[PDB]
Amino acid sequence: EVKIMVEKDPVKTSFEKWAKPGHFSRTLAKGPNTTTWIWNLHADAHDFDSHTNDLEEISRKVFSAHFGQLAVIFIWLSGMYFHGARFSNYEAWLSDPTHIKPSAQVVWPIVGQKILNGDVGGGFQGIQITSGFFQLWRASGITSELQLYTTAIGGLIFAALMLFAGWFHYHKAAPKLAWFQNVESMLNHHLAGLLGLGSLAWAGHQVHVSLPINRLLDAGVDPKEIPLPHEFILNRDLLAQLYPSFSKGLTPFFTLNWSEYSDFLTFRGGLNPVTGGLWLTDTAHHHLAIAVLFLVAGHMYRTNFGIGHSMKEILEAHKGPFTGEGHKGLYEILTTSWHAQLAINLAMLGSLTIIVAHHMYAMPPYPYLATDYATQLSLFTHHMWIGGFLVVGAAAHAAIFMVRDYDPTTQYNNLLDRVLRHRDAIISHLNWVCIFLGFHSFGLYIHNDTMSALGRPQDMFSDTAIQLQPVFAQWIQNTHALAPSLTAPNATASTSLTWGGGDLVAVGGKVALLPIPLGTADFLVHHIHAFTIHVTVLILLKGVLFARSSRLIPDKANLGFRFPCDGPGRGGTCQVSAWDHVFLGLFWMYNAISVVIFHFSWKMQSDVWGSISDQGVVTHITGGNFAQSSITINGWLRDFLWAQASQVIQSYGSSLSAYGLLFLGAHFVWAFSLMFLFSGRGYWQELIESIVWAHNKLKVAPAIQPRALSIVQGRAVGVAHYLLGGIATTWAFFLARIISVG
Amino acid sequence: SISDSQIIVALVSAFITGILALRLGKSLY
Amino acid sequence: TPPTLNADTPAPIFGGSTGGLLRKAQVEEFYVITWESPKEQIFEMPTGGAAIMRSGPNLLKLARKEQCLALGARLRTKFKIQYQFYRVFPNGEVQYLHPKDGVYPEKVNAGRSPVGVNNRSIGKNANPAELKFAHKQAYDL
Amino acid sequence: GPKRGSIVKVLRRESYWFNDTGKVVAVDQAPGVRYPVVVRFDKVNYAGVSTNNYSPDELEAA
Amino acid sequence: MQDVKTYLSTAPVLATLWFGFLAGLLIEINRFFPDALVLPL
Amino acid sequence: SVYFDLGEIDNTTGNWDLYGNDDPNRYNGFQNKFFETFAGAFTKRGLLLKFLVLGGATTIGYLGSTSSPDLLAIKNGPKQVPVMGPRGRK
Amino acid sequence: AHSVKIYDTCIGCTQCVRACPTDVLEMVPWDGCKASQIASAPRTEDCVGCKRCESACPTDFLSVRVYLGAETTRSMGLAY
Amino acid sequence: KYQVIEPLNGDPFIGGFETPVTSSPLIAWYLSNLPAYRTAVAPLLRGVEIGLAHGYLLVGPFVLTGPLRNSAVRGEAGSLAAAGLVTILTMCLTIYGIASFKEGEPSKAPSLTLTGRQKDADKLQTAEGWASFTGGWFFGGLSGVAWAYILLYVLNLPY
Amino acid sequence: MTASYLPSIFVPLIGLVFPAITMASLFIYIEQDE
Ligand code: CLA
Ligand code: CLA
Ligand code: CLA
Ligand code: CLA
Repeated sequence: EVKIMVEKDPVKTSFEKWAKPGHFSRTLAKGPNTTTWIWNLHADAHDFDSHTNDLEEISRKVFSAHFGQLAVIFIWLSGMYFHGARFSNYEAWLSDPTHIKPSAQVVWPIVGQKILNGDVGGGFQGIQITSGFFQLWRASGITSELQLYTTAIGGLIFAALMLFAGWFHYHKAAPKLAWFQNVESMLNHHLAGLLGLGSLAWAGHQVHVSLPINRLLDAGVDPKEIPLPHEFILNRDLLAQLYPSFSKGLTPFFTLNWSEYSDFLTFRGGLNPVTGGLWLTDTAHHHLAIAVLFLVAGHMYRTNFGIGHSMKEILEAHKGPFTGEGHKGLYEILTTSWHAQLAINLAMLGSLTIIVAHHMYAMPPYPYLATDYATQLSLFTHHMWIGGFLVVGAAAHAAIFMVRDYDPTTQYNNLLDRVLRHRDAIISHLNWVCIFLGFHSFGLYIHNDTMSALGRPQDMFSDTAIQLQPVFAQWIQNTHALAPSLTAPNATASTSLTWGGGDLVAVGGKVALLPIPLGTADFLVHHIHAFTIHVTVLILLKGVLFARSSRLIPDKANLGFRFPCDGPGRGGTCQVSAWDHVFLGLFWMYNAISVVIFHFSWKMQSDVWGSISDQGVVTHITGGNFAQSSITINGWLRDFLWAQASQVIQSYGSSLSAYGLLFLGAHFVWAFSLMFLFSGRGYWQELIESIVWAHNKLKVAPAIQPRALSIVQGRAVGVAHYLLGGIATTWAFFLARIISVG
Repeated sequence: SISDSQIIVALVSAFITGILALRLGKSLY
Repeated sequence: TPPTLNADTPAPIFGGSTGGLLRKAQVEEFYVITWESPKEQIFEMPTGGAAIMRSGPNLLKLARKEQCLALGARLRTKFKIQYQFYRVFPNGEVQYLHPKDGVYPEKVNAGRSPVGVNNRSIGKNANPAELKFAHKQAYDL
Repeated sequence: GPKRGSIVKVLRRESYWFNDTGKVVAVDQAPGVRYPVVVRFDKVNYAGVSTNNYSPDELEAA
Repeated sequence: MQDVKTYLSTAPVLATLWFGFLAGLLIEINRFFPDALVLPL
Repeated sequence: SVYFDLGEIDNTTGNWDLYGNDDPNRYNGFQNKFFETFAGAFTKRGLLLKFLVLGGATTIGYLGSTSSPDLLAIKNGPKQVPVMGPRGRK
Repeated sequence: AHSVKIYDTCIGCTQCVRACPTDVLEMVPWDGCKASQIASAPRTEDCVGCKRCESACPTDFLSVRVYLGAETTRSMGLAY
Repeated sequence: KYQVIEPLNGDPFIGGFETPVTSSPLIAWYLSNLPAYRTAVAPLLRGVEIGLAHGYLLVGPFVLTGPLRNSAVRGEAGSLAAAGLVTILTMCLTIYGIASFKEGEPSKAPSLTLTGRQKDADKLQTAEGWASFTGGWFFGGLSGVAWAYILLYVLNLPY
Repeated sequence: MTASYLPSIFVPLIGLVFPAITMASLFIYIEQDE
């Protein structure tokens, strides 16, 4: 049944298809009559399922493209490591991580840009990075530039390797469709092999090299006197000097008496009191448990060895009264369509990125991470944006599947059919709840603004006037604050310091974390978050459901997934496809994520961070003005935008000048997007004729006739420039603020 | 209009002008 | 040709939907489409979802005309099935529309009159500045 | 009308190829055809087509 | 080898080669003749 | 088994009344008589719209004019000294 | 209620009537182009303004022209 | 209990479903026994009942959260605001009745039951029917606001 | 201000009553088929 399947040498490697630019699609392989050929070439350059029709070639192309992407990622990683090795103040940072700003990039002195190499400390001059790579290397046990150089080379090797594979499995030994379809063995190997063995190997590295080196770094010894990471491998006695449990050998693990490993396999909440990060003796135990979890979970599905589940008997068995014929006919969907898999994978990966961004700020896993505010803010914002993009991509690919892979002749299996058969109800109720949330979230802010404007603050929705204390979040905080005493007797402390329990921790001045309060100003913004998320789901789900047909256009699936409009008739049918719904949902995703990152920035600078002095007095950065000034839009205008934007604007003539330049650059790009977002193709196509006339008058008429951008490319360009401008503006503002004041 | 009757004069004159505008609008329609 | 007459043929099997008729169908026109099939297949409904048509005669009532034409084109192209559809008023006055003379509007046919045909090239119409204070537009001439 | 393979320049005021040249393909010699001349151009229009038919009195420059 | 030359004769490759050569030229000139505001000729 | 007909056209267009209580009387006859003799003259819509507009006009008039000093803030006027002009104005 | 027009340049491609999703355009005998065919719009009372007709005629400029006029229920494409 | 979802009246070609929410014995009974759906009763009585209920419920969100919710005139201002809202709604109902109903049309209401019984349409969808409904609603709303104020800010039994 | 009781008479009669009656009149004129 399950076996290796390969077709020897299916495509001769050559340069013939390389000289003919358009070769994948026959419609544009002929040549560029007009200039709307250069555009759609790059447009459908990666539309593998559009060039051909057989799943086999599509799957082979997908495989090789994955290999190329992995090679590019490996080149990126090797470059980051080589820069940390050659142009970084890492060794100087290790001797004083609380007074040396990280930096791993230097600039050539050519045109006066030399001043971008600011004084970061340690006798170095370069741009201050915020990737958090220094903390990651300190937590990994890396303690010398040499140990970076090597791994850089290592990465490069893998890069080449990946490229080789990418060529091989398309040109010498490419599989056939029947091989990719074995999803049972694929999941078996990704659970047991990739995640399980990977976690086990990292737990091994931790428990062997990362624990003793980091412990000796916490004891205050010089990073040069620390023995090399192999002196703890060929000397169990030198390692047992810190964790004497190693003196007991590998015997406790095999006699099930491994409760004596409590030295390096701990269960302790809170953060390390000197590094402001998690206990590596805890993360080692965590990885050791996760590894065996994924390993025993990688034996569920059936292969050619008789035992195991089959993910078709599992599906059909779930078929209730309310839901027609259950999950029947879904195993046929997710093994004969690459899009219905990409949708689920993108949705789950985006949600997981959001979970990661929420967890890492609250439980700092790297030493001296919660101290460096710039890194902790960038790692939140970047990951939030990535997740917000991935979820919209999931929506788009679900729409694509519904448009050109769905068919009813087999989808009489009343689960997808049933949800398709009450879309007019799903979207109606989602619309109503969106309206309700929008009103009961934004009208409260408008109320507060009008009251504070009418000289009557006593009628506001503040924490002094009518209160809206979120009781459920407070109860959850109080419940997790008491867990290490009742509902977690073995855990020494709560999982995080953000819960109301616990106390403050300092890393030499600046504060790392403390219990976070929750008042009305948090109630309002959480409801605003819910409202924006709901509107985004509304747009995307409406597009996905009405991707096939609607009352307006009953044969929309014949038109396709991507098309501008079905005429100016029926009153007007502009922006009626699913691609246009993704276009419209990108802006609301941008809105939502921008509000989230503003929330996080202000709340952290106001109620979390700061610099404590002796006797315990702690003064936050802004001064705790979030609970009172964030209830009115004017407060977000002056106390957040106007006030905090005072660092970037006056950064000229300093090491933070590039942020001040990119502020205005991103403003220009954002405003430039409006030219494409507001205008239309006809005006520009007409205007181009009056320029072609002047060209013909002087015999400079090009042979590739200059047509204007299509109605869909205009929208694509507009949304791309809009997102670039907005995100780059927020990037520059956030960095120029937090680098100087954090 | 620091006086009192002058406000009443203004009001009644505005009312006459309103009736005139009403007749004009009716004629325009 | 004598237009075909409606009957009480059965309807395709369908579990329901929220994209069916509305109040427009009881205070104004509504449409109904019929066809003949040799077996029992699964066809996609122009209102969302799938339905199994029955052998022999079938009759389906919809809410617009474009829905009927879409479904009929899909039939004629994928299943090779010929069809007709009517329009029914509130007072039960059936009107026969699509195969008005039996032959579909693509193939030529005798006994057909030309409507809206102008005996000139499109770029010859007079300007809209001579026919002012005269409701002839530019092209009805 | 004109000869085959002859290069003629258009005069149709509402033509994409107005004041442009093209070589005749084959003029139909039926009795009642209103636009018999068929000319193909080396540059497509906004719709993408390059062949079009005109009447003999609507295009001639040689 | 002929198709390699044809590929190197493409628009993006010639564009990037030309713009990179021009960037190198201008960068060298500015590294040797910096802060040029008025032509001393 | 058939879902179309020209005779019973209302069966094949969805004109049913899904919730119809045909009960001709639900309340006490005395209470109904005492409710229709008092809320009966209010039936004349021509003589009710012109009644409502005048009632509301006179109501917001009397309440707008015969207000209280403590209730309203625009009626209590200023009870302090005015701030001065930033350029020495008043 | 929109006004469709068919000028005397139709070469009888029959694509206009194939594309119109309302059964508005139909073929008609008319000698003069090649095959004695021409288009005809008798049912203009059903055109919504789809302009699928104009997007199909491979004539110099066009031979079938739709002019958007008074709006009704049929032309608005409403189903409610 | 086998399959609880059904098309409307067993007809698949109508826009809806007979889910447990719309069609159900308890739900159909509760919805039929509401004054707006009781067909044969005179419109004036239904209007009176509905106005009573609405005017009685409306005094709450006006007295507890107003601009004078912290004064000795606490309840009176809210009751006056409720009366203003009910007279405004009466005016809207009146103009709706004028614009939507003619004095010659028999009835726009449905005539059949769920099983096609030839019953009689609701007299509420007549012009005079809607006029009586509006008058009864005006009276009921005023009386309900007055009774709510009487029970709250004249007598005992706080809440 | 001489009167000082007129602003309490007019803006309630021009921001509340005037729109309330003109919108009703215009709605009756719009939604009628004559
Ligand atoms: C050893 C050299 C070599 C040669 C001569 C060929 C030759 C060929 N390959 Mg092939 N291939 C190779 C290596 C090679 N390949 C490797 C290493 C991989 C793994 C990634 C692939 C994967 C691959 C696939 C999946 C496909 C081909 C196809 C083809 C054929 C057409 C290619 C074409 O015209 O597109 C030329 C394309 C380019 C020049 C684009 C190169 C862009 C690279 C791959 C990515 C660079 C990204 C870079 C980081 C830039 C990022 C953005 C930047 C601007 C910042 C042709 C026979 C296609 C085919 O036969 O289908 C009919 C096809 O579908 N190849
Ligand atoms: C796992 C990730 C993933 C994968 C594999 C794909 C794969 C695909 N997508 Mg997809 N997509 C994704 C994520 C992904 N997408 C996400 C996250 C979104 C939400 C934004 C979308 C939204 C989307 C749409 C709306 C469409 C696709 C389409 C496609 C298909 C053709 C893509 C193509 O030819 O692009 C070619 C690539 C380009 C033309 C590059 C464009 C340049 C980008 C827009 C700008 C990049 C900016 C850069 C970061 C910095 C700018 C500055 C610098 C340039 C100077 C292909 C199957 C298309 C389709 O028809 O599917 C069949 C289509 O219409 N996708
Ligand atoms: C600031 C600009 C702005 C505003 C206010 C809105 C508002 C709205 N958009 Mg939106 N939109 C915008 C820009 C904006 N959009 C842009 C730029 C785009 C392009 C990407 C979109 C794309 C877009 C899509 C694709 C969708 C929306 C939707 C919505 C609605 C969501 C429902 C809701 O929350 O109602 C709450 C409404 C408000 C908070 C508005 C303020 C109301 C005030 C507070 C009340 C005033 C009191 C009283 C009525 C005033 C009387 C005045 C009188 C006395 C004279 C809402 C009406 C969605 C929708 O239709 O869902 C229903 C939807 O699907 N929009
Ligand atoms: C166009 C001219 C104009 C404008 C904009 C205003 C504006 C205002 N007047 Mg006013 N007023 C005007 C002329 C005007 N007045 C004249 C000519 C008189 C003498 C009769 C008065 C006598 C007057 C009094 C006695 C009072 C006001 C008050 C007010 C304020 C509240 C509104 C109100 O109650 O109006 C009420 C308006 C009237 C009773 C008479 C209207 C005057 C003319 C006939 C209206 C002009 C018609 C206009 C051009 C058409 C508009 C068309 C438009 C809808 C498209 C407001 C600032 C009140 C105030 O001070 O509050 C603080 C107040 O008590 N006005």
